[PDB]
Formats: sequence, C-alpha cells, structure tokens
Amino acid sequence: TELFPPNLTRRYFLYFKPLSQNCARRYRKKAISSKPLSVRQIKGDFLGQLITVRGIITRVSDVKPAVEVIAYTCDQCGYEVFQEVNSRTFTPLSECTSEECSQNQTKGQLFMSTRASKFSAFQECKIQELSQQVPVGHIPRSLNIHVNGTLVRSLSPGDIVDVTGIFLPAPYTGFKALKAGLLTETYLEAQFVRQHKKKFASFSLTSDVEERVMELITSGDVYNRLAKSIAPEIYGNLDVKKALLLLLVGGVDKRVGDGMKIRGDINVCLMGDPGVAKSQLLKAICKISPRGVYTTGKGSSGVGLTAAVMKDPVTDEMILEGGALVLADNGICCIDEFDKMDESDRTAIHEVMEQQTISISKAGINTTLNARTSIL
Amino acid sequence: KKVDDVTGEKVREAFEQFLEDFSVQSTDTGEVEKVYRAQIEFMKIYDLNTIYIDYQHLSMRENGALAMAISEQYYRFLPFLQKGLRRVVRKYAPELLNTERVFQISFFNLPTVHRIRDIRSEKIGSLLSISGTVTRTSEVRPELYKASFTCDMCRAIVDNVEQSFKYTEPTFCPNPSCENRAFWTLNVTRSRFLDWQKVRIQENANEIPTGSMPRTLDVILRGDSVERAKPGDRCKFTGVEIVVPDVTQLGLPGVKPSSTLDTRGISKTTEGLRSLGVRDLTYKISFLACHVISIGSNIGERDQEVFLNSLSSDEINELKEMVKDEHIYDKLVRSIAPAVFGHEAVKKGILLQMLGGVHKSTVEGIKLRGDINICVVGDPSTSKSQFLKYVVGFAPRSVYTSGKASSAAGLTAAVVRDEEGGDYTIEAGALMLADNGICCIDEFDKMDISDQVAIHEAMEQQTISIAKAGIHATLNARTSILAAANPVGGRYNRKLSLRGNLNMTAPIMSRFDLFFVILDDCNEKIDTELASHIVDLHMKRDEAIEPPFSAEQLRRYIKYARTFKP
Amino acid sequence: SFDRPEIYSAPVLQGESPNDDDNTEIIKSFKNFILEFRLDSQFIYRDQLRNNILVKNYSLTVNMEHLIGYNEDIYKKLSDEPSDIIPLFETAITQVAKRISILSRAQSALNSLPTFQLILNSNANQIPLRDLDSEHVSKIVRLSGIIISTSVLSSRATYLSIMCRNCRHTTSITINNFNSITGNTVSLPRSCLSTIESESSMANKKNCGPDPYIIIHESSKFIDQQFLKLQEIPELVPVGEMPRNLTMTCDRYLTNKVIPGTRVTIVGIYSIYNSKSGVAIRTPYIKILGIQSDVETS
Amino acid sequence: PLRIIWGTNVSIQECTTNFRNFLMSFKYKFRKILDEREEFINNTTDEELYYIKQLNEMRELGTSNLNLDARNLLAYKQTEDLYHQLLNYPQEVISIMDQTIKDCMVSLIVDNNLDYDLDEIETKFYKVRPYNVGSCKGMRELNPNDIDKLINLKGLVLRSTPVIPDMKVAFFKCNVCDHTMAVEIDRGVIQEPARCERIDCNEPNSMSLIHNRCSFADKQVIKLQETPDFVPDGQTPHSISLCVYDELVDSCRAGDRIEVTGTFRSIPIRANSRQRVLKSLYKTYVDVVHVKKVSDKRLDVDTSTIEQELMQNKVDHNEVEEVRQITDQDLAKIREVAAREDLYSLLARSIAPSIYELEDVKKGILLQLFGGTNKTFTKGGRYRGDINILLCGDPSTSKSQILQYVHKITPRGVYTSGKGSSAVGLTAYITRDVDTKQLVLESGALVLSDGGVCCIDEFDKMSDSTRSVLHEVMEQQTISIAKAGIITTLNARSSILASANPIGSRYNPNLPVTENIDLPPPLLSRFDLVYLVLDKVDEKNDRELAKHLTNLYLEDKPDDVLPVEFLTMYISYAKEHIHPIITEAAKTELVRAYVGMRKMGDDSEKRITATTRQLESMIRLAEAHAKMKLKNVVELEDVQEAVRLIRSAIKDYATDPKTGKIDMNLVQTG
Ligand SMILES: Nc1ncnc2c1ncn2[C@@H]1O[C@H](COP(=O)(O)OP(=O)(O)OP(O)(O)=S)[C@@H](O)[C@H]1O
Ligand SMILES: Nc1ncnc2c1ncn2[C@@H]1O[C@H](COP(=O)(O)OP(=O)(O)OP(O)(O)=S)[C@@H](O)[C@H]1O
Ligand SMILES: Nc1ncnc2c1ncn2[C@@H]1O[C@H](COP(=O)(O)OP(=O)(O)OP(O)(O)=S)[C@@H](O)[C@H]1O
Ligand SMILES: [Mg+2]
Ligand SMILES: [Mg+2]
Ligand SMILES: [Mg+2]
Ligand SMILES: [Zn+2]
Ligand SMILES: [Zn+2]
Ligand SMILES: [Zn+2]
Ligand SMILES: [Zn+2]
Repeated sequence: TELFPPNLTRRYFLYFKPLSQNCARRYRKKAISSKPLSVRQIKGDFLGQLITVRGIITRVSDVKPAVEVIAYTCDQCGYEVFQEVNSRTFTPLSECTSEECSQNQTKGQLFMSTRASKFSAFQECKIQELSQQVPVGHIPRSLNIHVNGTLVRSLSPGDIVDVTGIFLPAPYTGFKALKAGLLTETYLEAQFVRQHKKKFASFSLTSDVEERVMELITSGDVYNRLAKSIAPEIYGNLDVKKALLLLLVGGVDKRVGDGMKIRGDINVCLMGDPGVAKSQLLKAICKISPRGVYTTGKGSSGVGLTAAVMKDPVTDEMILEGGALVLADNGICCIDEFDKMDESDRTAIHEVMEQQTISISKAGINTTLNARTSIL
Repeated sequence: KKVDDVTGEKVREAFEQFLEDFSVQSTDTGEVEKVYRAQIEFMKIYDLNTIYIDYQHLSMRENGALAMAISEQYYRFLPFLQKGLRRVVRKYAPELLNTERVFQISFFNLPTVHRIRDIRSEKIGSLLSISGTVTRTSEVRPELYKASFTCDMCRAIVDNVEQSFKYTEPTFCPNPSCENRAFWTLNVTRSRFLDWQKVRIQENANEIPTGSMPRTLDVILRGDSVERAKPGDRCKFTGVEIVVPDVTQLGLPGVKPSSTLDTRGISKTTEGLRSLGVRDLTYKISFLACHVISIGSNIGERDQEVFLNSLSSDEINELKEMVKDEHIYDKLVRSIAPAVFGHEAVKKGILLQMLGGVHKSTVEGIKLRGDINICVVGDPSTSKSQFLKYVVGFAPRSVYTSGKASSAAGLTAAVVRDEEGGDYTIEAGALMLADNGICCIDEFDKMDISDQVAIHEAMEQQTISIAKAGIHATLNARTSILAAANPVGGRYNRKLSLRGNLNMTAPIMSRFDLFFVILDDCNEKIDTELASHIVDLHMKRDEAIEPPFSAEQLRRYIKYARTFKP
Repeated sequence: SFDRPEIYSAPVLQGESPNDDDNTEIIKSFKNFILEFRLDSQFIYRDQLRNNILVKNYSLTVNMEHLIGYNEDIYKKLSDEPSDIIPLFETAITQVAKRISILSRAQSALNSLPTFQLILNSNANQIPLRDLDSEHVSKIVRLSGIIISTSVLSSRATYLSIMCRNCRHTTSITINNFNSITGNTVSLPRSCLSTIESESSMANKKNCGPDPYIIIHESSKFIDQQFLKLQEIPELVPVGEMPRNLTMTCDRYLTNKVIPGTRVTIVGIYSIYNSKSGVAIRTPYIKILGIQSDVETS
Repeated sequence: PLRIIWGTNVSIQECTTNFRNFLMSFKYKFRKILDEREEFINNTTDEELYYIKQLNEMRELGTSNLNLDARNLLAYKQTEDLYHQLLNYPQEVISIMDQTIKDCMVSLIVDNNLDYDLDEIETKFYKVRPYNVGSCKGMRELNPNDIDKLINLKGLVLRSTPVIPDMKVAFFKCNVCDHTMAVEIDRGVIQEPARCERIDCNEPNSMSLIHNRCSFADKQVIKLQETPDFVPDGQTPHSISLCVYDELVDSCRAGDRIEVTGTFRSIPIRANSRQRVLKSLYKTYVDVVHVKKVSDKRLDVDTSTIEQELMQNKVDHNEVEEVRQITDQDLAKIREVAAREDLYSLLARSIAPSIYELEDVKKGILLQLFGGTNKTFTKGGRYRGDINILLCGDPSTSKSQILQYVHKITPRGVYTSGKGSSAVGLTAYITRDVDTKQLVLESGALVLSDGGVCCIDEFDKMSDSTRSVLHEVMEQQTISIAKAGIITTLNARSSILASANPIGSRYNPNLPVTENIDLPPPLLSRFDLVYLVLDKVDEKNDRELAKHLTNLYLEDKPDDVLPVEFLTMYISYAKEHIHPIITEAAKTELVRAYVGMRKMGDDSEKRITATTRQLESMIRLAEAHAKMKLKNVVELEDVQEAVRLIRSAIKDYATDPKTGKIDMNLVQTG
C-alpha cells in the first residue's frame, strides 16, 4: 500500500533543551552545549552541533509560511502527490507522478492545495555579539537564526538572549567569481530561547516565585530596601533611587469609555552639576529594566529615535524599522545629556511623554506608531 | 472551408443598408438627403481615409438593436463593418478602393461619457467614450499592419498577412516547396504599416475622488486621428476598450491565470533519449480610440480670416455689434472677474495680459518679448488669488500653480523613467501646458531659489533646455506669468521699497511689466459695500454676478482681437 | 548541504471513471484472469505460477484460447497490438508473483523478483510461411516449419548500473524489452542526468561531455538471447526455387528449448528491422513468444 | 451514512438544512439573549423574522447580496457548530449558504404564491457576505495554520491599484477554418487546445487566443494600513495588500477607516519573470469578502463629497453603505431632542465628558463638526463650509485630548504633529511598490483628510516652509501640485484643527496677543476661530477640576450627556439633510458686525486686525449654528451667536483695544 507518511501525520514540533551547567557540574560532565559562545567563537568545526550562542537580537523578520511539503491533487486518479521542499526556492510539479497515472498513457494534471500542504511559521533573526564579548578594537559580528514552528515571536530586537540551536550550513549566497570551493553560509536553527531579562508581561504567579516574593515581603521594609539596592555603588541619593524605583514600577494607565486615555508611566528628569553620578544611575536603570534603551543627546538623531522605512529581503517587503523610542516600548528609555538635544528630538520626546505615540507624516509613510516609553 | 458568423453577416448587411438608406430632413429647405452617401462622395474628391458616423443616426435605425449590437461587441463586429463599408464604396465610388486603402470608421457623440475610474472589465472589446486630460504624447510611429514574410526553405515571399496586436507569423505556407511552418523572415521594405501614437491621459480635476490620486491611461490613436491630441487639454476619446499584455503583475497578490497546453489526444511512447510550453496570462486595460474631439480646457489659427469663417452669421453679428460699441473698453474691464469688487487697475492688467502684445524678431537675431507678466503684491485677504482662479477658469491654455507645491522639473519640463527601462521620456511642465497662455502662480515668495532660477531662465530665454540623462532638447515656453506674492512679514511695509518687501530675485523683478500693490485701508463705506457684496454673493449664488459680457462672448472677443497686429 | 526532496503519493478520492483502454484497468483485468480462471475445477494459472516460483522459474505459460473463454476484448487488444499489451500482462504476472513469493518464504520455513516472462501458446489456425503479408506486421502470428540453426547465447542487459566519467553521478537503467533486433531501442543517455535532476541544493558552466556514463558490470544484471532460423518444410516447396526462411529472436526461458532440425510451430510477433534493394525496404523477423514442439527426438 | 468533504468536517446536507432552519427561524431576541441584553428586548422589532424579512426586501429591491452576522449564527442553537465551520472553511460553507439563499428565494415565492417570476430568481446569482467573524487580531499575530480562514481587519486605506482584468473565460480561434470556442478557467489554469475541435479541420497548433474576444473579471489590490486593537511590545504598523473582486472594486477610497472581513490567503511568488521557479517563502494577503465603512462610534463621511461615487455605486450594484440607515423611531428622537431649549449646551457638553469645562472650546469644536453648508456655483466656482480652529494656550489645558476626540470621532481625518511632518508628506509623494516595482503616487496627510478634519498638534513647532503648504487648503480647500510626476489640482476639503503654545511655552500678559500667538497674518487670517485657552488659578475652579479629574480613578472602568452613537447620528443627519441659507435679517447683522469690528480695529502689529476672512468665518459659523438646530434658514440669532463665539474665543472682552494686553485677575473668569 501507499500510506500517508508519519511526517504528514505529525501535529507537534520537537525541540532540544540544552543541559544546564549545574547538572553537568553535579555529575562530572563537560558539555559544549551548555557553555554560551559568542558569534566570533562559532567556527566551522561547530557545524552540525547543538550549541548555545549569547548575544543581543538586532533584527527579527515577520512570521511567514515556509512550505516544507506541497500537496497537489489529481483529478484523473484521485491521488494526492506530496513534494518535499528543503531549499530557498522550488519548482512546481505539472504532470502527475502517482502510480496510477505513471502506468497509464494519459497523465493527469496536478493542482496545488494550500490547506493540505504543510507549512511552518518561519522567522529569520540577527543576533549580535555583546560589547564585552568583542575583542579590543573590533566590530561586533552577526549570526543568522532560523526560528521555525512554535518558537516564533519569542525573539524581539534589543533582547539579551541565549539561543540554543543546531549550527547548520546553507547554500552559498554571493558573487560567483569570489567563491573558491564548496563555500557554505551558516545559520542556527533555534531550539531553545533563554532570556537574561524576563519580560514583565510574561510574568506568571507560579509556586517558585511565590516563596521568594513572600520572603522579600516578610524581610520587612520592601520600599526602602528596593530603593537602596538599585545602585548600591552610589552613596546617598535615597530619594532619587526611590523615584527611580517608582519609575520602574509606574502607575496605572487609565482608559475612559469615550476612548481617550491617560498614561500611567512616570517621566523623571535628573538635572544637576557634573560628578553626581546621574549617568551611572541611568545605566543602572537600563540594566534593571527588561526593555531599557540608553541614548545620547547627540548620539541619537531624529531618524534614530522615531522610525525609518527599510526593505526586508527575506520577506521582500518595505517595513518601518523603529528607532530608540520604538525599541524601548513598554520600557524605560534613558536619555543622557538631555540639554544637548536638537529641536527635532525635543519635539519627538515632547509628543512621546504625553501622547505615548509618534505621528510621522513624511515622504515615506503617513502613520502613527505606539511608543509607550517611560522617559528618564 | 471557413465557417462564418451568422450574427456578423446580419450586422454587415444591416450596416451596408444603413450606409445607403439613412437620410435626414434638410433644415434650410426640407430635402431628404442621404448623409453617408454624401460623406462617401466627399471622401472620394479629397481622397480621405476616414468616415465619421454619428451614433444617434445608427441608434434610431430599427428599434436600437443594431447600435446595441455594434456597441457591445465592437471588436468582434469591426471587420464586418469594414467589409460592409468596402462593399458600399465599391458599389458607389470605386476610385477610393484602388489607393487597397485602409478605411477607418469613426463613431462619435455617444449618449454617455464615462470616467477613467468607471472603466470595468465587462466593457473590454466594446464601444465606449471616455474623457481625460492629455499629459504625454508620443512620436508618430509605423505599426505593422499587413506584414510580408519569406520562408527560409522556400525563399519565396507571401503578402497581406493580418497582424492582430501582438506580432504573428502565419503557419499556412501556401508554397509546397518545404514542409515546415514556424520559420519565417520579415521584410519591412514591402510590408504595410499604419500611423500609431500613444498619448497618456489623466483624470480630470473634478472627477478625482475624495482621497485618491489620479490614475493614467495609455490611449492609442491610429490613422487620421493621430496628432489631434495635445499635451495639456481635456479631450473626449471615443473608441474600444482593449487589453494589453502586462508583465508587472508578476508579484501582485492573487492567483494569476496561466495557459497550459492540453495533452489528452496526443499519443506518446516511453522510448526515452518532458517539456511543455506554458505562459502566464497577465493583462492591463488600454483604450484604442477611433475619434478624438478636444473639449474646452476651460469650464465652458493666428489669421483672422480662418477664425471668421469658423463663426456663423448670428455670432459674427454679435461680434460686430460688440466691436461697434464706443464704450467697449469699459465693458471689457468691468467684465473681468465679476466676483471681485473694485481693483479696476488689476482687471485692466489682466485683460491686457490676456490680449498680449506682438512678437518681433530683430534682423540681428534677438527676439522681442510680446508676453505681458503681471505680479500682484499686497496685504492678506485682498482677493489676489481670486484673480488667478478667474484667469485659470476662464483663459484657455492656462494652468494654476501653487508656489510651495511646485518644482523645478514640474514648472518647466521633467525627464521621467518608465517601468525601470532604458527609455527616458519628456513630460511637459506647467510652463509648457500654458504655452501662449497664462501661468498662474500663487505664493511666489514661498518658492525657493532654485525654482526661481529655473523659471527666470525660461522667462528670459523663452525656452527650456534639457540636458539630463541621455536627452538633450530645447522646448518652447512662450508663456505670460501671473504671479501673486506676499511681502516679507505678511503685512506690506509701506516704509520700505518694492524690492525690500519682496524676497524674490532681481531677474524675477526685472521681467515683470506691471506690479499691482493692493493695500488694505479701513474706511466705513468701502468696507460696508464690500461686505454687502460678499454676503450678497453668498446669498444669491450666480444671481449676484451680472457682468456686461458673458464668459463665452468675452472669450470670442479675446480670440478675435488676438488676430490683429497693431 | 541538503538532500534530495522526495515525491510520494497516496490515494484519496475516486478520480475520473476508469476506461477499458487504460493500462491500469488492463493490468487489473489480466490479474483477474490469472487469479480467477478455472479449466475444469482447478485454478490452473495460479497453481502454475506458484509451482514456477518454487522451482525458481520466472515465467508463465498461458493458452490463448483461455483468453477467448474469459475476456475477448483483451484478446483482441493483445492480437492487434502485442507490443503494448505483453508488458502489461507481464506486469500483472509479476504483481501476482510478488505477493505470492512474500507469503511463501515466511510460511514454509533479501530476495529480488525480476519481471516475469509471458510465454503464450495456441492451437489456432497456422499461417504458412509463404502466406505472411504486410497486414501481419506487428501482430501475433502462428507459423510452423523446421529449424536450420540456433545461434550462440548473446548477453543482453536487463538491469544495468551506470556512473558518470567525471561527474561521478550514479544511475540505474532497467530494461524490460529485449525483442528488438539490429538497433538500440534503449541505450545509455547522451548527456549526464545530474544537471536536469537538480537533486542537490548546492548544484556544484560544467559539462560532463557527450556519452559520459560507463557501465559498472559487477552490479549489472544480464539475460540470454538466442537467434533462430526457421524454414518452411522441404516437403511442400515448389520445384524450381530455394525455400524461404525467417530470422527469429527469443530470450530468457525460451532459449535452448529446441535443437536445430526439429519441426516446431511458433507463436510470435511479426516485426521489422532495417539492415544497412528498394528505397524503403525492411527485413521481417519474428519475436518468439512461445515454442511448441510437434515431434520430440530421442 | 454521513458524507464529509475531504479535508474538512463540512457536510453539505447538514449545513444546508441547518442554514435553512437558521434563515426561517431566527429572531433578534436570540441575539440579545446571547449578548446578555435582556432588558433591551422589545416587542415589535425582535419578535419578527429577521432574515425572512431581509430576503423579502431583497426581492423587492432586486438586490442579490445578503449581509450575514456570524454572531447571529452563534445566537441560534442549531448553527452553533456552523459558525465554526464558517470560520474554518469559508470556501465551501459560503457556497453552501449561497445555494441555500437561492433555495429560500425560490421557496418564499412558491410557498406564498407571489406574482414574481421564477426565471429572474433562477438566472440571478445570490451570494452572502459574512461579517463580524470575531476579534480583530493582528495579521502579524496570525499563523500558517490560519490560511483559508475568515478574519477581521480594521485599517486605513492608503492607495489602490487600477482595475485589473483577470481572465475567466478564454476565447480560441482557428487560423485556417475560423472555428471559435471558449474554455472556462479551472483553479487559475486554462487548457489551451492543441488541435482544432472540428472533425473537418484537425490541424495541430492552429488555435490562437484572442485577448479581446474573451471575457474578464475585475480585480483590485488595496494597500491597507492596519490599526489593530492590541499592539505587542515594540511593534511598528505595517501595510497589507488585500484583493477585492467583481462588485467590491472601487468601493474603498484612499484615507477611510474600514472593517474588512475576508479569508486569509497565501500564494507562492515567482523568483524571476523568465523562469517558473517559485520562492519557498509564501506571500500572505487577504481575499476580501465584505467591507464595513460605517461605525457607530464616529461620524459618517460627507455625502456632498462622494455624490458621483454614490451614483457609481448605484450603477455597479456593489451594495456597500457609506452612511448609516436612519429608522423612523430614532429620527423621531432626533426631532424630539432638536426641540430642547438647551440643545446647544447639551450638544457641547456631550462632546468630551472626560474633559472638564472648556464650554466655548467645545461649542467651537461642535460647530466645526457640523460645518457650514457647501455652495457650488453653476458657473463653476465652489464654496466649502469648512471651519478651521486654532487652539493656542497654556500647557495642560486638555487641548491635545480635544484633538484626540476629534480624530476618533471624524470619518476620515488624519492626526499629525509639527516638526514630524513635511510638505511632501502633507501633499503627495511617489513611492516604489513592493509587488510591481513601479513608481506609484501616494497621498499626503491633507489629501487623506479630505472630507474630514485634519488635526495638527504642536502647530508652533512646524517650520514656516511646511506651514506654507496649508494656505491653499485653508483658503480654497484644494492642493495644486505641479511636480515631475503630478501636475493637477486635488480636492482637500479638510477642516484644520491646530494646537499651539506661546513663544515662552506659557502665555505672558505683558506681551500682546499677536506676539504670544506668533503666527504670520496670512496664516492667522485663515483660522475661523482662535481660542486662547488660559490657566487662571482659582479656588473653586481648581477644586472642581481636581474633583472631576480624581473621580475617574475611583473605579477601574469609567449633568446629562448624549451617548456617542446618538450624537454621531444626529450630527450626520444634520449635515446630510440641512442646508441653511442666509436671509436679509442675517445679512444686516453680518454687515453691521463686520463693519463694527473694522472700525474698532482703527485704534493703534500688537493687535489682531479684522479681516474679510473673519466675515466669511462669521457666515460659516452662523450657517453651522443654523444647521445644528435643524433650521433651513440662518436667522439673526445664529449670526449673533457666531459673533459672540468669535469674540469669546479670542477673549476680546478681556483684551484692551489700545495696548492689546490681557489682564488675568480683573476681567477673566475661571
Ligand atoms: N554619590 C556618588 N556615589 C558614588 N559615586 C559617585 C557619586 N557621585 C559621583 N560619583 C562618581 O563620579 C563619577 C561621575 O561620573 P558620571 O556618572 O558621568 O557623573 P555625571 O553626573 O553623569 O556627570 P555628567 O555626565 O557631566 S551630568 C562616576 O565615576 C561616579 O561613579
Ligand atoms: N475685493 C474683494 N472682492 C471680493 N471678494 C473679496 C475681496 N477681498 C477679499 N475677498 C474675499 O475674501 C477672501 C480673500 O481670499 P484670497 O483671495 O485668498 O485673499 P488673498 O488676497 O489671496 O490674500 P492671501 O495671499 O491669500 S493671505 C475670499 O473669500 C474673497 O472672496
Ligand atoms: N481642563 C481639563 N479637563 C480635563 N483634563 C484636563 C484638563 N486640563 C488638563 N487635563 C489633563 O491633564 C493632562 C495634560 O495633557 P494635555 O492637556 O493633553 O496637554 P496639552 O493640553 O496639549 O498641553 P501641552 O501638550 O503642554 S501644549 C491630560 O491628561 C489632560 O486630560
Ligand atoms: Mg552624563
Ligand atoms: Mg491668496
Ligand atoms: Mg499637547
Ligand atoms: Zn494522477
Ligand atoms: Zn515554406
Ligand atoms: Zn556527470
Ligand atoms: Zn480548425
């Protein structure tokens, strides 16, 4: 008989969680999967292995249906002909290849059935080498991550992350004259994602967090203890750290039935003489917050704060790549040297701190984008 | 043997009966004369190629079935109409057919004129009448009508091969020397051609919807209708909605239709040693016009004799009695811009700008400018833009431009690339659509320096020079300029000079013949009369406007007066 | 560095209504004839096929009058166009034998089954050798005579494995038609098949050259083929003429069945080959489908 | 037993029977029971048969489109599964519904023995348009398992391609015997004949396609900017190409907010034009089934703007509604509320209940929403009753919230900011398409705002060059572009509602009004109303504002004010059906007031001088006030109210005529 293969009857996606360093330490095991590598240290001898890369996510593609096997139907014989696909491009079948049509003189014609074929949710992500992983005087490098199945939308730009996946080769993309032999491009088929800073929206009241929260409550004076522990290096500034902790927590956003909204995010300014460690406090707040963006008054321009239109080649479409205020959405955006900003950036912050949106009407796009930053 | 279409034969018989039987009652006498037999008689004397058929003349025959049959299926029934006309000409005037000539049937005066956006796919291959503003025109080119082909193996030529749009080669090969059909060679020396022009039209300004941009259409003129369309005027094209292959629809969403070869009755063997020819069917809507009429660019030929033969007896009598008036100048001045109260000097300047002066060329070679340029400067809300709106809505070959929304390529001429190809085309700018007209520019002060340089080059030289890309050209820009500008700081500073109030450059200032400075002074009776005039206008719509001359007779007088050379 | 994408099918719907001229329906009717035929009270053909499989004889002997008894339509199709119907009957025999052989060695306690040979005999009207005309061409005829000579057994290739000279692309060719003479109906491909297949994602201008494949002989399979020369009997020959004869080709289990000099009636396809006397003239020959010995020498 | 279509769980017989029982047995009381509205159930409306009446009125009007609510399928008990089968399998289930609708059309006239002929019912093709299929999840939150599923998208239309003819029937003619035959399309593939069909002529490759004899269908691609209800962290809005077919072509114009329901598709895209090699990554789009252009939360579009579009919709039989239907009872309630003595204060108070006080500002916003009537000339001129408002004032005077409410309440407005907008981005621009790689024209903010209100926040921060574009929009309600690609005049009838701050970011009474506003006289003359909103510190005013603004936080979800739906339908009815005219008594008051302020402006720039545009603003405001009270004439009281509003917006009663200063403590009342 000709049966449907198991690949066409699977409803699940299988992923390999890497073994932790602690369990390897318990039982005298030395695992290369547990040790996080930078994108510079992942060489050609790591291909085919399950490895963990540590870095910051810079660009995430849109989720798209990548076909793995295409289903065709034949009216002549009634068979469903399935053609596997494992390349970036494919050619379709025209004449039926089932046994009944192959034996017969008259070949049937195949028509694609999108519902009967098998797709995967596909994303391409760029992971960048961290600042402490780059050697002296070098430019950080990037690595491609292929996210398939149910792991999609688990990676967002600006996230410090450990991505564990299979280091696999790809067909060569580039100039034909510059290739030497069987050159292959590399990508990391992601299997597991570990967040260094867990998102506030992903918080769940499990059994493990409950005992720790209760211990911190019963330790006594949670407000002062949390305030003093934001930057233990910085002496004094108790009220400053208290308002930074309130900045991190934030108030309650208000939605009124007529449609208008009142923001719940606090905005804090720190103005003072040099040598009072306000930049250190800004860096500390960026480290504490899961979505923290640190900017310079002249380092970030107008296009680097709001948005810019750019072409995505993997999805082959023009998309609006956001700036620092977009990157710090639902998070604290820290602007050091606020007095040195130009009038366009001042205007952008002037709209953001009250409206929590950016309205861009330029030659590229006429749009309004959500930027819910709490601004320090 | 070939199979014939019975409906096509009935349509041909009805058409050849219509051509020889239709007649109307004469207006002056009452005689019953056959207009289309007289049309063929007129074509015979002057060796014309086209015949103009009125649509209501075709519609009143029978109960209207023939007109509906021709209109719904014009592409199918067109060769039957052609051979019926050929038979009628053969029966009446056999001398036409010798020069075999190409006959063009032009239909006009359809009951309904459709927009560009009302064009739908159910009307493809049907008779239609659309309207639009011509923005680009193409060079007159030959189109392969009756090709001549030599077979490679025969080395013997065949003639009179019909070409239906895309290039075709016959597979009949009536010479029995070879046994192959696909291979042929084209000889353009003895092949037959037709005139071909592709003019691009755009939606009219009032026909554009609430938020959409105008959409263009490439309408194609053939035969005698070529070069009857001019860039910058509103035209009514009557023809057939045709369909053209399009390649740009490859990446568009939706299932694009394709054409696969049917293999069911083909015997095959598995001997060995599986490729098939399949093509995509992607298309766009175009128009093939047989009749072109140019309606007025307004809301409603230099010699005087050729203009006076155009007018009839009553209109020329009206012209003579209007000229005979001793107070004609005052009537002309008060008839210009009746919505504006006061400002008689500006109305005089606008009237003289419309009339203009003569163009003189000196023996040494320099040309003296006959165009009059007017600039209006003054306080806000002094009806400066009302004059320019009146001029663009009244004067023919006039364009209205905003200073800030304009561009250097938009004001004079632009070199544009189409479909990412190697070909570059010239699109006429605002100074070319207003050639021998008035270009109206509000907010001339808001125009930047580069566009001011680009416009005074065309003011001084009366030409536009193009050297961009691989295109070099010199285009005509003989255009009077009506500019409205605000002073620096908004208010007109009385203490400064004219040059101090205006930021525009000295070459701009030196070429304006008249500067009209309008000042806003608060006096009781002037403000009372102006307020009464404005509220009366708002109350009474058109009844508050009572000019001595209507717009049409004023335009007739302007056209009559422009022929004279003082 | 990815692998071949695979293509597979599975029956889902009924499809279009089957036709009698379709190859699958002809194979199904032939399988029904093999399984369901009864001579007097026994299923002779399935028992014959079973006993052939135990003795490792990959052939079936079918009387042609049994097809008259069962289904006349397939008989007329087989008589009119034997070259198109005999492979279908062989496919039916080997399809039955595949499921017979699997049920046997797992019950009476790898193996590859070749395509079975159709040997078919008949007792119908016997066309004389001088009555063969052009309307018998590419048709099954029954004709008798005496054999002059049987040639040596030549080795034809049934399954042959080939490899490209420099491209090193492996390919396998299976041949199921050995009845041709003086001409290669099936030969090695003129060009390498690695490019058109596009089996690898890399696809490493490269040309392997004209005729780049070589036959790897230790992984190829061969069968035997014999040439026979059949004359009309010398007793019935006009006086003043040399007797006429025909060339015949037999293969597989039809070889080495008859000695020269024996008198045989032979069922076979009257067919055509070109030898390089008339602008378009073809030498006729007989594709032997079965040999019947009238008398057996001692 | 029970027959099931392969790949689905849809049985044709069961679905037809269930949909037939739904059609002949549905009442809206079931919908109200589902929606937990028991005390909103009435007698004469819910108890009648809903869909039987709808098919009866479809037969009477001759239409062939049925708008089906899927929540109604959830309301009925037998079709509770069918709703899911509608969401999961729209292709089969919608065709089943169309067949059932045709059967019910036949049954309603054979059972009741009407005089309507059966042949017109038989030749007509009836199709259903399901809508309200569920929550508006974003398309970036969709998955490849959601292909061929009904989805809702609320969005803004940016542009649309011209009408594309897609092939449905192909016409083939023989070259030698002129034998013509037509073949239907099969799933996008046309089988061109290899040999001639006749027995007399059988020449191979003799059939040629005639592109003009064959029939086509309409197909349009619309670029929609999606505005989902929920936006994830750090997500930037994108655009979706969605395909409309047949009657729905040219039903959506650029710049309107629409609710598109349709099936979620995905097709492969060829890598090269010359090759047939397809890309593995599929391209997703939306095959549109039904479009909703009306919302109860906002106003309808202006009917004077889309008159030719409405006639074209009548010709094309698309049967999409641009304005909401007004019954007899709610029109009676409109006529009842128009007889209220406090109608002006009630309507102004009901604008922004969350915004405290600002009574005159709300009155001006209300008059701008109503607008003056549009007078077009028979000669060719045009007067547009668009009211323009500037809101200059102190920080935190709830003006940006007023812009937000106006942006939400208008049909097709666009909210924009100063220094974040450019001249090209406000008028029009040329972009590169991602599908065709062609240069297409796309609209700016002012063109997209036509027929609505363009809200500009932080108007002072805009550049002088960018503000110089606005002059023609404020004056003539057009934009006359002469660029390389565009040389035409585009209608932009958008009321400008701007917000601004003084030079020092706070009003300084020492400096005059003109220097505090800091706008050029050409730009400031074009604003019909200029509202100087001031922050005067008081005991009772601060107490009341604090109590109002703190009472919102009493509960999680927050006199008498009208509901937003009734306010929208009242304003829409008044705009559509009332066109007031000016009488001689109104003319006398208009002229007298204009001449009076021209004379008052003679005193010694530092002060706002009177302008002819102020007289036109008087006329427009009086006409809007007369339109509010459903009067077809403009009387003296409306003109007096317009003059009072103009004086009170600029605080002319507090301003000194000579010095131009404003005193806070003396004349101003908080
Ligand atoms: N109270 C403090 N406790 C600890 N370290 C401090 C304190 N005040 C200043 N410093 C140190 O002084 C240095 C000042 O660095 P910054 O953080 O850049 O100060 P600053 O306020 O940002 O100066 P700017 O950039 O001109 S505003 C850092 O090394 C701080 O760690
Ligand atoms: N003398 C006048 N006669 C008739 N209408 C007038 C007169 N002066 C002003 N108006 C009206 O007042 C308005 C003035 O509009 P505009 O013509 O745009 O003013 P303007 O003179 O162009 O000043 P700018 O440059 O636009 S600020 C229009 O509605 C005119 O109809
Ligand atoms: N009178 C008021 N009624 C209601 N809410 C008010 C009032 N005054 C201020 N608010 C609120 O106070 C906050 C101030 O924000 P906005 O008033 O919107 O800012 P703004 O009025 O545009 O002034 P800017 O932005 O500094 S120019 C908002 O949450 C308002 O809702
Ligand atoms: Mg610092
Ligand atoms: Mg003006
Ligand atoms: Mg604000
Ligand atoms: Zn098949
Ligand atoms: Zn030839
Ligand atoms: Zn090779
Ligand atoms: Zn034919």
